[PDB]
Amino acid sequence: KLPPGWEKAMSRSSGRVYYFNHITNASQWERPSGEPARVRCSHLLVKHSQSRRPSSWRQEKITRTKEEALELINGYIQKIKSGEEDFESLASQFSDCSSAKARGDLGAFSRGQMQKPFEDASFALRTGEMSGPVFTDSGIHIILRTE
Ligand SMILES: Oc1ccnc(C(F)(F)F)n1
Ligand SMILES: Oc1ccnc(C(F)(F)F)n1
Repeated sequence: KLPPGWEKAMSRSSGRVYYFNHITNASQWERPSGEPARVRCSHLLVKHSQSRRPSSWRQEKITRTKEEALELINGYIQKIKSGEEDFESLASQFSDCSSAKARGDLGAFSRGQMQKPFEDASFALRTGEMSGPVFTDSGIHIILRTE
């Protein structure tokens, strides 16, 4: 019926059907369209107090809760989707990864190198598509597949 990992859902506030991907945590209104050795992705990372290394170039001691980190991620997703902000802009300013200085770009990679929830989301995204919140031991990610 639908590309890898998609299911039909119903909006609780509008009653209109939408589509949800349980691998990328993406959601959209329109019916989804539809694997390579490698993909290229950028990401925006928000760390929290239970991240493996609760430290980043932005903060020596990262104290925010996981719930607070998810709220920030959700807010960034809203502004990217509204066009109020660009993914690259928010990654450069607010990502708790070193890759912030490269607008979030991680380069190209194969399966085997990344943490599994990050890797599955990266490979299930289509070129150009953005993930919803993706959870790993590092933190919560927004992932943008660029190639
Ligand atoms: O692969 C590498 C090596 C060093 N730095 C980066 C990044 F993310 F900052 F651009 N990527
Ligand atoms: O192994 C590691 C270390 C840091 N970040 C990641 C990932 F995939 F979540 F981006 N994996």
